[PDB]
Amino acid sequence: PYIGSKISLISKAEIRYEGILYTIDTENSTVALAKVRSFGTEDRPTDRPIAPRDETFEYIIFRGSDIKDLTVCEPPKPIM
Repeated sequence: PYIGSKISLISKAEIRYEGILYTIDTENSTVALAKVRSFGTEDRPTDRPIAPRDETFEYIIFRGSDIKDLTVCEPPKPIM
């Protein structure tokens, strides 16, 4: 559970990924992802409810201009 803003980003190859957004460089439109992974139940339907203990290995920064689609689920700041 928790961590960051859950979004789905589609890269230039029209490939979708779900993760938690960490930072976005508005100048180059570059998206900084960290711990991109699905969120909710492991290989088990939570036989033991999982707490936020997760580490970042799959993280990646995208060129931004190479994004096909940015769909967000939760807006951190409604007022910018």
